[PDB]
Amino acid sequence: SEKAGHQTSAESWGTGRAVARIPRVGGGGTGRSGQGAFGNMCRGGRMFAPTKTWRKWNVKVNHNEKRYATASAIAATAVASLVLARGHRVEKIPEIPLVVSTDLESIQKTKEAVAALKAVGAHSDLLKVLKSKKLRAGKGKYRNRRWTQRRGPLVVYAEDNGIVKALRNVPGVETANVASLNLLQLAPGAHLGRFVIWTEAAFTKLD
Amino acid sequence: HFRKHWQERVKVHFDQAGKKVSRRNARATRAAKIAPRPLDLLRPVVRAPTVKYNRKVRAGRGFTLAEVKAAGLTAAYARTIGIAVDHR
Amino acid sequence: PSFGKRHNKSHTLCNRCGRRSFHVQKKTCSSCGYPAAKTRSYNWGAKAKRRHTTGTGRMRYLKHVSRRFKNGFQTGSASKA
Amino acid sequence: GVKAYELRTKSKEQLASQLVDLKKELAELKVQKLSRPSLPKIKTVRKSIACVLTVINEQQREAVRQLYKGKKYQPKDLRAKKTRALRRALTKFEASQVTEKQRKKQIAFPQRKYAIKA
Amino acid sequence: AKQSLDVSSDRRKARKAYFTAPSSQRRVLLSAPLSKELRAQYGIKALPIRRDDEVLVVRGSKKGQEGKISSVYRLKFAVQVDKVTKEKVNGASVPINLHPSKLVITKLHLDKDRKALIQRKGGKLE
Amino acid sequence: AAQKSFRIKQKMAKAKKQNRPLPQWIRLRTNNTIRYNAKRRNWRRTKMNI
RNA sequence: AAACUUUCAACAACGGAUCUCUUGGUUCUCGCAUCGAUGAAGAACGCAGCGAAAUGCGAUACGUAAUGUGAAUUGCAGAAUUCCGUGAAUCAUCGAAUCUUUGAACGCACAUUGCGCCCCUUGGUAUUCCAGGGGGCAUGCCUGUUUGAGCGUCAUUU
RNA sequence: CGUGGAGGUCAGUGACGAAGCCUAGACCGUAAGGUCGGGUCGAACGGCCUCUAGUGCAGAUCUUGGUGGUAGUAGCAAAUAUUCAAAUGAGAACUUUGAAGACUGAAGUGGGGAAAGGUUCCACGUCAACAGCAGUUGGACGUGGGUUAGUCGAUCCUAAGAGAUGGGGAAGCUCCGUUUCAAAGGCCUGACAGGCCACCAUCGAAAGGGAAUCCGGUUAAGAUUCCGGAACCUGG
RNA sequence: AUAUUGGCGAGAGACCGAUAGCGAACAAGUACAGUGAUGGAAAGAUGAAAAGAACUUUGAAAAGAGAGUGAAAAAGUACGUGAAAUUGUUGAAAGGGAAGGGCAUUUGAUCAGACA
RNA sequence: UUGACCUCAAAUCAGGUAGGAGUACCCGCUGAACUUAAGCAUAUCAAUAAGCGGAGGAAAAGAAACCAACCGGGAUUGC
Ligand SMILES: [Zn+2]
Repeated sequence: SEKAGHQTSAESWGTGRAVARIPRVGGGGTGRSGQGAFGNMCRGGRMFAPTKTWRKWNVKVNHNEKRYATASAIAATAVASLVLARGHRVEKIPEIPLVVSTDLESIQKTKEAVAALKAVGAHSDLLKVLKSKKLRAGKGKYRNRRWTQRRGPLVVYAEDNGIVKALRNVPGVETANVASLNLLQLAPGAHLGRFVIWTEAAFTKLD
Repeated sequence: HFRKHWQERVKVHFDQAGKKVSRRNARATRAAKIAPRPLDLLRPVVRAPTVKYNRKVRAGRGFTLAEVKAAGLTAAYARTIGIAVDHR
Repeated sequence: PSFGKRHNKSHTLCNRCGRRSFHVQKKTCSSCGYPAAKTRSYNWGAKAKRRHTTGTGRMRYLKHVSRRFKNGFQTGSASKA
Repeated sequence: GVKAYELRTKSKEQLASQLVDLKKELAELKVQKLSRPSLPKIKTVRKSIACVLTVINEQQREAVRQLYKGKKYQPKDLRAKKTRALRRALTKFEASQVTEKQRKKQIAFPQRKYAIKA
Repeated sequence: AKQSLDVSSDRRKARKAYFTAPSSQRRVLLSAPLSKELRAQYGIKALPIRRDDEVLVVRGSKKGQEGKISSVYRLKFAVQVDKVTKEKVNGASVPINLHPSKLVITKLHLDKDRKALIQRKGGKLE
Repeated sequence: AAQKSFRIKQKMAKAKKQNRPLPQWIRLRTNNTIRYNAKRRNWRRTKMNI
């Protein structure tokens, strides 16, 4: 608040023997009488840099720089050293960068979607996820940051015909257009190489 | 320029985003209320003042009385039909 | 020893405020301005307003207004579906 | 206990007699209180009284409404209560009241229902 | 997941809306499943609870036991089935608070409203 | 004083009927913190200022 | 040498740090507009079967009736049949209602539960008396009514 | 190096016991600090790349809380002064009773009142606290009981005095003023007409003015109040 | 269209996590002081559930010892974990007007690692 | 004499209304000082805090006695 500690009527005394010049509370009879207030130090006084709303919360970025980063992040996938370092237990599947049918996008069903992914070979990744459900380390638990699970693949979609509502729910998974391409989804923690499953249409549309 | 006590009067447009959504929702609401109409009045072309900008044109306020009469209709029907008017 | 002679009140109760601040030689309260109409609302003291204001006590009527507006200031009874 | 729908049919004199019986019963039970530790039937009694009184004050109100029916200046505690402002303010008809000039205006030149393709 | 704007995803909210909830909502919070026999019978998975129901227990130390409710203590979110008690040292005995998430019914006490309820929830009763 | 006004008598009644400790039967209710009556009073200890 | 003083370990005490929780607080955002002379906000006094407070509440007093829910409340006691049900609960909802003395505060006054005025009605043996019950008596202002004043202008007379 | 939080990561540790804590038990690093074993404990937490901050204490006559020496020390010493037996109970320098001794010595250590206090008044039960010792006692604690009015008093009067309305100022909250630049109010016959009168509010004294009451008895506790008897005042 | 530290109903958080955050997470603008204006706090956690300790015994009682519930009383309403100052008992050691620290070693206690 | 009219009045006249709280935001009125100006004094802090009136869900302002000086623009408000 603007007024922490200001809800006090303290004032300093002058010269004494066991005392300080810190302002003491007026009145009598309640225990806060004669107690100090109005300082960085004192119990139930204010603080130093009473924080404010007008901090520099959101930071500006150049558009070209943002796009440069998206491009590099998408380049990340083709090499697969970065992927196998970051996570993404891929070592069985033959090919990188993956492409699949555009017929994926017509899927309307979680079960069919995950069965497709298991056929393709992301079994290892979606069993890494759904075994890495551990709690949060500290006080995030009671600021609604409670569970934490490792991240999983990303299924690009050129145009949705229900895949997004299939993969909304199974954990680890995200979906994303070719236009939006959330860098926070692609290169998390500034660690390149998220595991990606493109479709034919989206890959063509990337050109 | 802070010798005054500015610290109580500060405006911080966090709500840029929320205002935007409310605004788009208001647009859509007015349009669905106004369902067949185009949500905007036809506004003319006008050539600006202040010789710096005289090359440009600008979508002004309202067309005129005389131009409407040259089209061969009246203001009274224009403002129903979806057309603006300035008179001054 | 000059407090043997304090048995003689200045201040006593107000019928409105119940704070024992009715001054007697002046016939005026000091918290709520009674006899006067306009209740004493002084912005330099914020705790005072915070103590005496709305929300504190019963709100016999005004707690019902939100309910009443929400259901539209209606009259009648139910239909016994 | 007592059930109000049983009572809505009864007459005024039946109601008063029933109630006075309940009052005598209550004054007995308040004496029995001082013998016993406690006597929970007094609760049922003291709310039966309220049921009857509520029914009476409801019925007389409805009769007075039927007396004052279809009329202007019905009494203050039977006008609506709504709020000070939403009494001291304009009605539907009184805001719809508008001069004949603008009536002709809104008649001849109303906002037409149009679109744009062609 | 949550795709709405009027429901909470917050601990400080829902613990309050659990603890300080009325009895009319605790009636529903203290639901219970049914045996798979009764499931095949009635065409329904779960129900609220009632004073006059027979039940069998499936979890806790008191697994295998069964009996009839004597009371439902909603103010502790608990149910007291009789023949499930603990002897005090002094020969007296106590009921046992259980959550009806951890019970299973084998017989009910139906009323008109309960038949209407099962009809409301996909009844196959008879 | 003993030429006391009715309202003085009327607030004295409230003090005299507040000044009882907690009925014991409240001690056993479910989820009770209220163990000692803390707004209790005596007459030489605390004035009431009328 | 014991005792005493002094360092340490274990164990125990004073004391409540740390750790882990947390129906709370702040901040941001969104949506909405609703106090009152038909008597508000607020205060006071009283109310529970067994309570002082918080919460609710007004002599119909932790509440009445209406509706939905459909078998409770719960610390003890007790009504418990009301349980295939015009029906339980400190339920939820709330549209009819009650709302003590007070308060802008309204008959006058109010450090007082004081002092009046009017009217309908009931009782006490009553034309007179006494009491009770019910409803009323503020101020400024507006529109209207009813009633008046003034040689202020004016027409028509002893 | 370390700390609270955040993005990722170790498909990390975790009831077969996380964290924290204790440990003259071990290892590391020059050092900040880390690591390990044992004991206690009972539910979350950490390693690494990066981020962000309310980020690290011996001190501020610092703040809040707690605890020590001093110390079983100073001191409980004004108010003449207490003593013996019995009961109670477990226990008496102290409670109760009884026998003696003293005192206040009537401008009192008496009995009643005012202001103020407000159940302290009385009984029963009872001591963990309070009564700067102790306590079986108590203004302490729990449960209850108890305050009776035509005549005492308030209310009524007005005092110095404050204070409405009229009215006038004041930007205005509200102010000057208290009968004044006011159409202020009610009758008296008597056939809607005649006639007379003159104020001005109201508040302010439980000690001033003022209508009238005594005795005896009565209770655990009150009486010009109740009971028994006997008088009075006012208005009908 | 725009403002909004008040009010009503809702949603979130790189916020605080009981000396922080509103002054208040509990019967808080409550207790309490003041003539009054106004000032103004401290105070969270047993356990899953009281299962909150009947019963035997000592004592006037508090209470203790026993037994007992319970996963544990190393959780007994003085209740989670329960640090430090400070305090006691035991064990070890030392001691003539000082103590503590530093370099090396003796005495005593204590201790990890490897022999394959 | 009687009577239109004007003005001024009284009524527990019929019917109506205003006050007061709240007060973050909003329209007005009145209106300081510390501080700052190496000091000091017009000045700044400030047409602000305090005080007072008055409203709503938004208020206020508003279809020009405008800006301009351009091939002229075109109510208001906000950014
Ligand atoms: Zn007052």
